Amino acid sequence: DIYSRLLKARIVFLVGPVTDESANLVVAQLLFLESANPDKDIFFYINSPGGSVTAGMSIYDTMNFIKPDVSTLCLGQAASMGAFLLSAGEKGKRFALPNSRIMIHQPLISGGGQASDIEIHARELLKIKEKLNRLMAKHCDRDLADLERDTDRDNFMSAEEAKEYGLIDQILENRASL
Amino acid sequence: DIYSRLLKARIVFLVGPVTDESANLVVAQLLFLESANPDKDIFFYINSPGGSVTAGMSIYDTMNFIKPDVSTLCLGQAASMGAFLLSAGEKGKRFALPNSRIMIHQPLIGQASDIEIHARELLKIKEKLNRLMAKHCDRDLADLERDTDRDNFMSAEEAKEYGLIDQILENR
Amino acid sequence: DIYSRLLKARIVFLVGPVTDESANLVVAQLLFLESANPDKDIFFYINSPGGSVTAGMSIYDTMNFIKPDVSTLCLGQAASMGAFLLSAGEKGKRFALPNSRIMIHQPLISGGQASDIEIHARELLKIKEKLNRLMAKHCDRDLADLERDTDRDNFMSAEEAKEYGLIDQILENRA
Amino acid sequence: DIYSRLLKARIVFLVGPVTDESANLVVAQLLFLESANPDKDIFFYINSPGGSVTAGMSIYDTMNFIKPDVSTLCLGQAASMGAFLLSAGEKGKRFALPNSRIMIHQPLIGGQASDIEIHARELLKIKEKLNRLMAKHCDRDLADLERDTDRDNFMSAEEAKEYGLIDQILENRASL
Amino acid sequence: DIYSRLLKARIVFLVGPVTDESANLVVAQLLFLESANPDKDIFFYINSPGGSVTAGMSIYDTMNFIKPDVSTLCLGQAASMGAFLLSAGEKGKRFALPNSRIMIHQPLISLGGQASDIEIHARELLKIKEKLNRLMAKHCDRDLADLERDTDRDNFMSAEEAKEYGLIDQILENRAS
Amino acid sequence: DIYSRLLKARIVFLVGPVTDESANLVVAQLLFLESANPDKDIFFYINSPGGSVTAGMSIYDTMNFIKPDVSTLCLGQAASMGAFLLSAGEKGKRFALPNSRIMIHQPLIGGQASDIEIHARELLKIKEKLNRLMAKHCDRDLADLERDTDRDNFMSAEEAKEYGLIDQILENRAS
Amino acid sequence: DIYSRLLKARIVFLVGPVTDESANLVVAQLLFLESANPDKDIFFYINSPGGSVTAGMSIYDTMNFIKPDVSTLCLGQAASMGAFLLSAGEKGKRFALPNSRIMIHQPLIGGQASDIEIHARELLKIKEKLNRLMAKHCDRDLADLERDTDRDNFMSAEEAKEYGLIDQILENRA
Amino acid sequence: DIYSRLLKARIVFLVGPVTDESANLVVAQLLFLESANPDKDIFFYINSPGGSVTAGMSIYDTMNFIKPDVSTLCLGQAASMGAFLLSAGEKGKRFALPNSRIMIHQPLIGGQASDIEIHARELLKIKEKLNRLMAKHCDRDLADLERDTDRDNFMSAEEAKEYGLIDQILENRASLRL
Amino acid sequence: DIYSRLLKARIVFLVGPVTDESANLVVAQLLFLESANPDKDIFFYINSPGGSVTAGMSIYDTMNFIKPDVSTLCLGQAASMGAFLLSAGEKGKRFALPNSRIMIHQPLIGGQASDIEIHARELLKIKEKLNRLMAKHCDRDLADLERDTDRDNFMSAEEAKEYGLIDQILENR
Amino acid sequence: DIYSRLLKARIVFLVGPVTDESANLVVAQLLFLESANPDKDIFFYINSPGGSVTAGMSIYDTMNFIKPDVSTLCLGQAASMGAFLLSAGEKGKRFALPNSRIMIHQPLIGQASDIEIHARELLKIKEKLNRLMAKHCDRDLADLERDTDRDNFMSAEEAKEYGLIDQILENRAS
Amino acid sequence: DIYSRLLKARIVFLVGPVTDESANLVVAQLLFLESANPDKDIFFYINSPGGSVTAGMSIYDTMNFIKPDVSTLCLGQAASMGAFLLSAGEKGKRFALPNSRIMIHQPLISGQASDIEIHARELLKIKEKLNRLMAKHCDRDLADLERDTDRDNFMSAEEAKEYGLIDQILENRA
Repeated sequence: DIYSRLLKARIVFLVGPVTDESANLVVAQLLFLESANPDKDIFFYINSPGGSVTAGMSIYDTMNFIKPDVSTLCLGQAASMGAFLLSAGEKGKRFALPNSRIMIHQPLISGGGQASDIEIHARELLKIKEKLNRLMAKHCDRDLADLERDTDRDNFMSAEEAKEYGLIDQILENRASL
Repeated sequence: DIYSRLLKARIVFLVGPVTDESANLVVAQLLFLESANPDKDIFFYINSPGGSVTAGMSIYDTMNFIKPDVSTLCLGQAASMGAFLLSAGEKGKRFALPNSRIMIHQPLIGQASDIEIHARELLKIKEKLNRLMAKHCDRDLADLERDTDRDNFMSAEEAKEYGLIDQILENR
Repeated sequence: DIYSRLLKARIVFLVGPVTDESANLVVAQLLFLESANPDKDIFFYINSPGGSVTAGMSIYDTMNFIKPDVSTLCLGQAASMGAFLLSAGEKGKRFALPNSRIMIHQPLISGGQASDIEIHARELLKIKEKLNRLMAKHCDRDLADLERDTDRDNFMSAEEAKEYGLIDQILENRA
Repeated sequence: DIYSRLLKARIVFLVGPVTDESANLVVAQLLFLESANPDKDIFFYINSPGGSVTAGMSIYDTMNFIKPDVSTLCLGQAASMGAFLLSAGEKGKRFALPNSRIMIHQPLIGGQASDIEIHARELLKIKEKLNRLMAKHCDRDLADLERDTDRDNFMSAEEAKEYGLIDQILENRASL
Repeated sequence: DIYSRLLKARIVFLVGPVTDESANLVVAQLLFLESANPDKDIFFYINSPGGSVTAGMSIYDTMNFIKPDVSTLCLGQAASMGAFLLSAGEKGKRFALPNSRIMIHQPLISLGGQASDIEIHARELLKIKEKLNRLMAKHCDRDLADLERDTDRDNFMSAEEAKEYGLIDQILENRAS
Repeated sequence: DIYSRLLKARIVFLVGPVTDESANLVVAQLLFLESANPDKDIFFYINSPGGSVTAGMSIYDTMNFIKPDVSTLCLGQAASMGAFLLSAGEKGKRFALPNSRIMIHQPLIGGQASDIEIHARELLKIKEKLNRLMAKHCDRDLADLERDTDRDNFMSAEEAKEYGLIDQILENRAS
Repeated sequence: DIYSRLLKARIVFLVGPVTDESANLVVAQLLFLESANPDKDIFFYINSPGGSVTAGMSIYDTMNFIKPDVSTLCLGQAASMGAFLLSAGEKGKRFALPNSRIMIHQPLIGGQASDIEIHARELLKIKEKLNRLMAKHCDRDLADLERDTDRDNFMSAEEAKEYGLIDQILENRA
Repeated sequence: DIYSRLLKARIVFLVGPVTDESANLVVAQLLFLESANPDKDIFFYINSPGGSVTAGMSIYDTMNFIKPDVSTLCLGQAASMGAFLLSAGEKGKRFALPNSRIMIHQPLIGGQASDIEIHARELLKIKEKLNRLMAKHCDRDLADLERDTDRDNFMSAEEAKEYGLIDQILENRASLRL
Repeated sequence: DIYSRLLKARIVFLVGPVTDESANLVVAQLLFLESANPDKDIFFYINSPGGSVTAGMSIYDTMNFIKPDVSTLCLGQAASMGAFLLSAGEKGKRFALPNSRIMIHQPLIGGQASDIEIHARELLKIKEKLNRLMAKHCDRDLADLERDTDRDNFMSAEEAKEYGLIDQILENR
Repeated sequence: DIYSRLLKARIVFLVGPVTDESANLVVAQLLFLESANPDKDIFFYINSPGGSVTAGMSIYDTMNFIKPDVSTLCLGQAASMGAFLLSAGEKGKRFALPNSRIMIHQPLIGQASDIEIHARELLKIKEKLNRLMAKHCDRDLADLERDTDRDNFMSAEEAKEYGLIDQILENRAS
Repeated sequence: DIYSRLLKARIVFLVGPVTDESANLVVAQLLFLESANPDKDIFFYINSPGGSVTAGMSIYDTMNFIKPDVSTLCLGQAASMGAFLLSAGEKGKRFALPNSRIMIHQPLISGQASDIEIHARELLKIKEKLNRLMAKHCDRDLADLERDTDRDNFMSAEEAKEYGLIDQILENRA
């Protein structure tokens, strides 16, 4: 099948929503490629609207844990945890295609309990919000305060804007673009 | 109809869940009875599992606002906002029938910013209800915080000993 | 309407499941009839499979609170809280029609954290104990008899309910 | 309304399924008519497929309890508890219209085996009780009713008369 | 019925969501009471989470159009268009009960069509947002910029906070003004 | 009831979607008020998002048919057929409250191509007819209405006045 | 209520789909008004998209059966059985308001082939019968109605007048 | 299977709605064929009503990024993003079959006004970007594309050719001109 | 699998509704068979009630585009786009089995009037275009096809032959 | 397939809710790896919100039953039975990635007699899990009772200090 | 796949509800393993809440019918027919893991009176039959099983051992 053939070239895809099962499949491929050759770059192609924060963190920590550089490429879009993961590729090896789009924003829950429980989960959500802003600020070499303002609502960026923001390093128009 | 007739004896019922529409109907009857005679007691009979906090507050503030004493009587049960309203009747005129049951507990139910705002509001409500309940029961705020952390069921006697009602009525 | 006319004769009906709304309507009629005449019997006719325990208690406590004797009559059936209320009429004035049926049983839930489940399980067992004690009182029987006889659904004919102490007499006609 | 007006003439209807609400409404009318005049017949018109056994018993016991004779008339059909109630009218005053139909049959309906045992035994008690009462209504042997209610047993007006379930078939008021 | 009786005392209720139906019923009562006596105050009691903006405006404009002063009273809550209408009562006659709650916020849609259509409706929504902030600023005697800042997200106020904000005039515990 | 009472004052309401049922109820009130007094104005209060075109036309033609002037007042909103009817009140007696909103637009909604052709042809006839009638109501060029109804066109009270859709904005009874 | 009040003026409404219950309510009012005064016109106001053919026929036959002239008025629309009933008012007393719309068309709708044959024939009989009656109402040739009802045929008030379906368009009380 | 065999002839299909999954499968095949032979044309056959704009952009940017010319062929229809991708094939190698149909139009689709403003502006950015890119593909004025995409614009194969959207109509294996 | 085996004999099936997926699978097989041997006939067997017009056109244009003659055979039925495709086989090589049935008819299917106008015009163009192409396939007058497709027009195999839609009825070989 | 490949490196995954089916698949892999080589560590990677208590116990008892050390690694999250299983890896070989999250809490969700029986059983489970967790964390039973009364979220460092894991791994260091 | 491989070690799993199809799959594996080697033990691992009584009996009778000893192991839980099957393994070779749970209880289900009588009788026959067979499995009195299955009876591994339902609790190999 085509995706197994591209895995031979060290290409891993994240396509569609980030779930436990789609994130772990990425984690598995990353571990596989490291085992096959710990000294060669991995190319992580991302076309995703985001999804589960903890599922994305499992990918994130695996990216940082393995020895190979994980280069990231945004095709189509990288939004929310998708953009987080894109910004997390090896600095200098984070790319987007020219008509890609990036979007960043604060955490978002959809859809209970006693006030005590709501307090506990609201505090956890705000911890997540602060943690993601600090990590994103480091990825972008920007101030924490910049990320806090810029993620208050949905923030759409062109490839060029994401580059200028520090989220990616280079826009690739073709192979000559390097 | 039977409820209109009992209204002429100054009996008002809260039965079932407290909603905007059931609470306002109570408010309307309270205002009506005050207008009919501002110097005679009102008998507020409560058999309710609770419901909307803001709807209950509309009843609560109306009870305290009008001139007549509002005497409360728990029949069947008064739980959550139901128990709050029972505890809010004119002190000395808060009653339960012998096999009534009372239950008190803490409040129960977008972007992180919005969740923070609503979580804060919910905790304000929790603290406000504990402070008002402590006043109703002549108890320490810390007692109510302790005793509403989870569902706290009380017999009529336990509610009396707690300060939530004044006396248990077997018969007249 | 027919039920308002029978209310003139001091007849109150409980028909179908006991809910907050159906129980409070009974409570309202009981209070109304007491106000109309506190010295005349009320006839509480019961054809019910039961329902909410707290709703039934509101009827129960009102029955005991008002000054008129509340006579009870089982027609069709009085099951669960229905049978509880039947057994609660003024002793000597609790009746059933000859082909009525009675059924008694322990509490039954149709529908959180372990801590919360513990709290509600303890409340349910309190209710179970309380209903058995009150029923034993109504039937002039031992608490232990009611515990054993309500462990599962216990169906009684009119004649068995009389012998149990749940009702006083079976009425076949107006004699 | 038309039904209140016919109640003036001491006509009570049971139409459609017997439920707690429909049965109690009949009970209420029976008690009302007895109070209005305890010495005049009541005419109980039945077009019903049956329904709840306990709800039907509440009607049945009320019919036997009040002072007035309750005359029964089957129009359209009287099936199951409907036929039971028809057969229960004052003997000599149980009628059907010529194209009425009657049907009788045995009772027709989860948890632990213990509970299923309890409810199965109650259902069989009901079955035997209804057969005993029906046999008395029809002046027939218990064993005849057991035999004849094992499955759905449809009867014409003539067959119900010959069975003992009704007394007469009325084509117009001149029959009696 | 009880509400008709209270209408004779010139009490009008808004309870629950503001819809075309519920708003017009209020409008009808306001017009009725003005006709019955154009020189006596009307008491508009509000326990509402809000609802349709255009339906609320029909109430609002009627309140300002009729001759009687419309006094407002918040019981339970007045949120969104509910709070707008509360703030719109005759200045000096806007009240809340002590445990009432007020909430204000910017408009909220729960959009389909062509980009051109989405542009048209997004503009209209932003017009509504500015219009409500300017009217609210006038009701509260506050700067437009204060209302813009304070309605960006859900802003819950106690009765005392609503009084200090300028949204109501007094808190009534019992009749002692 | 309150609406019957306001009908004595010759006030008729259109609230919510225009349907056959809601439109005919308006028609009935208009005919009733004309019969009661053919020489006194009728006050038609409109808070509506629109609805059925044929149902609105039944109101429209009745407004023009009866002897009384029908004055219109927009409260809350008058959109689509709602705005059409508002614009159709007796010229000089068409009003809006200050925060009312008006919206106008072109018509908005299966089988064989032949049938789709027939119904598409009818819809375009309706579109022209409404633009021609609206242009007459607003004393504007047909071409202005064609251009201005191509997509949803929201107007404040003052914009609707300038457009010719209403005559005056009423803040209170001064004005 | 308002409709009872207008019934005193001999105004009867058909609004919305023609069903057994809405048609019989019209029939009842027609019989009532005839009993109240058999010598005064009845004004039958029609705003309807059509509906059940047999329900419409019950109205139709009642219109022709009672002594009073039944004048018809189309407001909003009269489509299908609605237009049939409009065309059926007393000739000379069939009206439409200026922006009314009329639409006419042929009839529009499981088992064994034998049963499908039976019901298909009945439907074609109905189609034939309605075209014949409509042609009489409009003083037109049967063949014109067959041609003109093959698909949905929308008419303005003026087109319905030239077609023969109504007699006069009323703008006002002048 | 048949599609794998046609892939060895360098034929890639886009059939039905453009989704993240269907677009990425195309991207994968394009990358595969480039790897197999970077100097041979790819034949991208399109029968699609359109779909996700970001998913289509991932295909678009990949088409422009790889070394091989991507020739496009419209069979059945190419509507919306389908027509965008058709118009994006290597100029001179964009084809349609004689009874193909093309349709172009502007983009087509909850929360606080602030959020609705953000997403409305992003949608209008997309609308302008697609009109600019389409104008470039068709060698036409931006103002022509704005005018011609305001509502659904259906084109026959010859109309699409005259518009500049395709280069030639192929009736058979003859048909090709310079 | 059986269909792959029959593909070796150059047999392609269209069965059931014509969709983008089912039409493109046919297109793919046609291209495959042309590549395997551009000089041998293809046998296109059709049992279909029709479906998407644009999906059918993709098959149609591919049939005309490839070198091999595409012979068509109607088994069971060829209705709407199914009958269109049957009529489109290489003239002289369009067949039906004796109890096959053919049906032809005109095209059969929300928003602003402007949009409804646009789509109604497109639908009538399609109707026009299909009648013209069908008239050519059948060597008949455009006006005949307009009249004969106004409503559902069912044909036996011999009626379809007489109409010009197929060339011969095959009882056996 | 990729997971079979990683199994050859002795990596077993628990991803998503713990069910009978997902737990037994883990049990099967554990038994398989023990059979393949009883003397080599197994690496149990956990990204799970929890699930069935009895299903988790089947994994737990299998972890303790087989001869190989089962090393655990939390990636993404280990909540409820997920955190229980993480805390149950061979002491000294329990790891989390730096942005992992852990959450622990008490257990979560007929006739009165039956409700009593099941409430009993649930409280037994609650005490048993607190006892076992206290052992895993080398903490007092009373600490676990206090700390699981409501949802208790921990960072990787908090879980380490709590005793739930041994080391946080940033990378292929140590 | 992993389960086929474990089958080669003579391990058979029952996981989740006992249905006709899950029970027959077990029966098939038992017959297969007997054919492969009739003289070697089979290891039947059970993590099940129970299910169909007749489906469980098909497993039960197959266990007793084949020549190999069927050793049973409870992991996670063995409830109702699950516990029945666990108790049915070769005496001396019935095991549970330390945190396994067992539950036993009487039968539980979720027409005309005649038919209800017939099925109620059959259900009570099943109830007595299961109590007799269970009493034999546990070497206990019939009257003990009747008393102890009246309502849901949860047992720890040690309680199940003391009851006679299993022979040994296995931590690791012990």
